[PDB]
Amino acid sequence: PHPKIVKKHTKKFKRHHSDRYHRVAENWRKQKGIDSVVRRRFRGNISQPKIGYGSNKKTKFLSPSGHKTFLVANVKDLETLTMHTKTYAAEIAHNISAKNRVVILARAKALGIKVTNPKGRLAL
Amino acid sequence: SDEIVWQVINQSFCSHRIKAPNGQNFCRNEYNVTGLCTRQSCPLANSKYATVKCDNGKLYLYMKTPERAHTPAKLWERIKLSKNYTKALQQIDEHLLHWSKFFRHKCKQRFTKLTQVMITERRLALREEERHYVGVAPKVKRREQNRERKALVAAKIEKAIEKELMDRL
Amino acid sequence: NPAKSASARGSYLRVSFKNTRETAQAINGWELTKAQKYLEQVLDHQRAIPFRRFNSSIGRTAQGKEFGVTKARWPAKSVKFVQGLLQNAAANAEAKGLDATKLYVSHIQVNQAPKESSPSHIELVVTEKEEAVAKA
Amino acid sequence: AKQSLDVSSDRRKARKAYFTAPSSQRRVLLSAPLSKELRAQYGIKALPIRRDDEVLVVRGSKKGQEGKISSVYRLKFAVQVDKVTKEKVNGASVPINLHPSKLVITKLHLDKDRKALIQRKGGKL
Amino acid sequence: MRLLVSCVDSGSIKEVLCNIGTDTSVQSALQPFHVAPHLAEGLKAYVDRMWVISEDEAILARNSGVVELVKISKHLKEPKFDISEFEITSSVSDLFDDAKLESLSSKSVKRTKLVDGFVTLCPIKKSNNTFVAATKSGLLHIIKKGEDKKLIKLASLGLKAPVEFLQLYDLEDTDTDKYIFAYGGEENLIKLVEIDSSFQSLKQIWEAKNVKNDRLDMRVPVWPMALRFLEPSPGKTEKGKLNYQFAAITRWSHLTKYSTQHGRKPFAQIDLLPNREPLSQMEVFDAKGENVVSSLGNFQSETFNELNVITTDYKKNVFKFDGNGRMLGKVGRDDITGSSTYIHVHDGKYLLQGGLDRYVRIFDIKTNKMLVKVYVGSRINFIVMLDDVEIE
RNA sequence: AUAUUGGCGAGAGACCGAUAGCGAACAAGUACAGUGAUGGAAAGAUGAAAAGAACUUUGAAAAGAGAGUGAAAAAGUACGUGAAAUUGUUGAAAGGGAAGGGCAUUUGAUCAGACAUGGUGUUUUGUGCCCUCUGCUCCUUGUGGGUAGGGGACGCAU
RNA sequence: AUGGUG
RNA sequence: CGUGGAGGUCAGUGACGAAGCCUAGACCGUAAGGUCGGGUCGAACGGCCUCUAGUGCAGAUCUUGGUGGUAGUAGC
Repeated sequence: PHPKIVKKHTKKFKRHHSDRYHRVAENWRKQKGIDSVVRRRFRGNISQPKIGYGSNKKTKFLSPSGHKTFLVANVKDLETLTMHTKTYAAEIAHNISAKNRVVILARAKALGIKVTNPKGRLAL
Repeated sequence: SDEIVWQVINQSFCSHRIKAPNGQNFCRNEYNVTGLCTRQSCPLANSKYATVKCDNGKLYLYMKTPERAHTPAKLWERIKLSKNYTKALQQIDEHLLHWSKFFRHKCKQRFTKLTQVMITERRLALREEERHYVGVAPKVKRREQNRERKALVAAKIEKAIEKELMDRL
Repeated sequence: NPAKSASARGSYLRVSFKNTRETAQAINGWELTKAQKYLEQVLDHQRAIPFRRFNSSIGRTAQGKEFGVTKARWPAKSVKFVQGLLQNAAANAEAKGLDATKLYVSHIQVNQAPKESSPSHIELVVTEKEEAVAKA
Repeated sequence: AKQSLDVSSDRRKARKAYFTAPSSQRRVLLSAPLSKELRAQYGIKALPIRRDDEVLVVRGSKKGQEGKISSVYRLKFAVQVDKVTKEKVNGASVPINLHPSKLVITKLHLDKDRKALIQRKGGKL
Repeated sequence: MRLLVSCVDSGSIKEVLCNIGTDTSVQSALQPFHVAPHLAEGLKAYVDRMWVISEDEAILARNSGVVELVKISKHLKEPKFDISEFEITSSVSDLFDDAKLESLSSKSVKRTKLVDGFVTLCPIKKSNNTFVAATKSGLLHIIKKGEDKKLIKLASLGLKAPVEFLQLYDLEDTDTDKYIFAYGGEENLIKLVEIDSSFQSLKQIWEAKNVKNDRLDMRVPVWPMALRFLEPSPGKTEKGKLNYQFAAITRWSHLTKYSTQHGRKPFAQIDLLPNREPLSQMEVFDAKGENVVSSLGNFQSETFNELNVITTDYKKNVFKFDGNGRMLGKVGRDDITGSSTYIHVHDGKYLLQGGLDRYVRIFDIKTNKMLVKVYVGSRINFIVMLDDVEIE
């Protein structure tokens, strides 16, 4: 197995005053106003991003179920994962058709790789 | 000489390399052990190398050396390998002799994995005849929904019921 | 339920959005012919039609005692158009074969149009209320 | 490839020249393939279509239907084959247009300029 | 035309009468003259197989386990044409055994129980009254019709059961007297058995053995569905070995081309289709509508490359292949809606068709156009082309 | 030899793609305004094909409904895609003195939640790439591949 | 500033 | 990190639905951003290695367009 996966901070950072205005969006950006409250970090305001939140190099990039993620298109591509079924799990880039997915599926169970997003575009 | 061919492969691109979202970058070459193009697994800069690979038959150990380096059409030598996992492993660490530890350690593994793969695929060949996957194109959807809606709309569905009941009376 | 229902639509009317709005809202849920009765009674200066929204310059008036409001009005233009809508909705209804005794207005809507007037788009789906909707 | 300096490969040109082309030129842009028995028969391949002759439909929803052209419409780059018919629900019957490349010619209508035409390219008859 | 079609619903035999070009799908096209049920004995007794040596004489194989015999004559109708009346002169009854099958119904992958029925009915020889009638269960009823006008039972013989298909090798001549069958079935390799006109003696002269294990080091299944002989192979005729050539279809879509002189393995086993598509029946046609075949169907020529075959699935499709397997193409692709139960090349230039769809269809080989389509309103398992007729 | 934004034709672009590029991709020096010199806009896209909605119906009406055409009217000359602001309806939820944000749970709703279904053996039994005969073939000629036939009892199935 | 319309 | 175009390369993906837009779905990044699941849609588009720019928005009594409150108000 793996260590226990700890995010250190699980809440997406929002841009100051994002909600009070639409002409402002939700993608974090800095505050350069030297008067501003969010820049000088007054109590009770939003939390900047800062390096200390950087996660644990051991479990970094790990999806929760414990694997990592690797993004495949055709079967010839997932054959690179014959070795690592214990670390990487592979999922199927969105534009793949419903014709080839089912192929990546069957062959991806034979190899015994975990596909994070099966059930995409496939009924029974 | 080889270290250069590496460094060229480590700055310019290989035709084949992947760069997964985390920092590490696969090597999709058909012939390699471990599938990560790094100094010691990238078949293009080694000049001495050995892997295991399925033919659709059993698992041929492919080997190369420096001497056929210039004669690619035939460079990889090839060996078959037994159906005795035990005897196999003995064949593998047999042919590899003073080949360094890397290839015995790893080649053995690729054998183990592909064997297991075979066994699975053999199981799955025998299973669950039922409920195949199927896709449905989008306009198939749209068509079905609408035509259905109109189907119901066309049938006022009580007039049938009552008229059938006046019938039964 | 569409199977038992009738739809009338109107669009690109030239009215006031606000008046048409309310005068549409007032009848939501009413039985058909009691609705026509209403619009009739309200076009002749008997029982005016309450405005819960736009109350500026609206004189206090007694008859609004039915709805909980002292404010109402006798708009001419609106109840004409919605009146007709109820007409053709009744036509669509009858040629459908529906039942005017169950028939009430299940949905009514108005919403704005291009442009400076304030034209409108109206939608009403009457339906015949059925006794005994659902077991379970 | 393009060797001759004075031909031009621009997409936008050749589009323009294709949609401005005058009815003379819209004659020859309508060349349609003769069927195989004709390919050997008159010793040739494809010849500009005219009005009266008989043609067979290979591609398109019309497959297997064939007829003799009613009119040929050089403005809309079409040909209206007889008895290939839409019916607007009022029973009126509008000819389906068929672009000629997708047609094969069964029966010619041989005229003296079809004779000398078939002769200029080397067809024997 | 005049044709016969076995109606599975009532267990009867319809006769169909009409021109080339017929369709019932629309009021426009020309119409069938006549369709008739005859001798409808019920769902048990529906006709398993049918053979007509000469126009009046047609033998019934009847799923009740009963062989009957049919005298045919034309008579006035009710333009102009004639029809016939169908009444049974001779019979021999209860020819099946179910229980022996039922004991193996567990091993097979098929459905529930396994009915006994006739998997072959035909003449021997090609000038002879003899008939070799086969059962699922392995029982071989060999019955020559005596000149007494009556059918008589010559023998009942054993096989290694069940028996899915059986074939007589007539390509040599009528004379040599010593008859070769090839038969096969469930997990049952192809087997060459021989029989004397003493008709009590069958020795198994040859048996195939399966191809080597497949890609997965697993074992390819064994299910030969159908077998058609060729000539012996030219060249140096070799020590100890029968000279024959023949080719067989498996459920598993394997085309299998056997040459004895080579040995016991098939020298070509080639899957026609992706992933184990189940097939059925067979026909050997030729490109030009030509007649290349014996009267029981064995193709006549000594090289496979000259072979072309028609094979069906269990769904709709009907395919045309070469000896190599490269598909020539579908037939009735845009038409057939259902399992195509029966196909028989006729005169090399025609194609019989019929099945669960309930349209009897007739297609042309080289043009690949549907000539005739008739709605009998019944599942029909079998078809025979009677006299091609004029229409008055 | 040089000059060249005008003309008259050509060929091209690591150029711009409808607020860009000419001011103008469209009935642009057009409509327009000014007494006059002059100033000068906006505006591209149905579809494969008009098959641009027969026919019945309410209504004088503008429009609507039933009904069809098309692969799609969820493409109807307002026509590819259809965003936000802003508005209507239906439902949720709180509110009577405020909304919004931060840390944390609560309650409601709500959604996700494996074609996991084996492994290690032990035995019974067929088959064959196993055994034993008999070959054949290509070349990097080596502790190698590929392949056939007759038989018999290590992988596979049971 | 140049040259123009009133 | 992201945007427009270019030179390679994935024998990349794509009418079995590319882009785009919606999303009270999920995961990943500390963040810039990224990647998948539904939904609508119809024809092109993306990842790695490098080049080149008309390349990143909340503001400018910003420009152009669309909308509102003001309000069915003052009023005719």
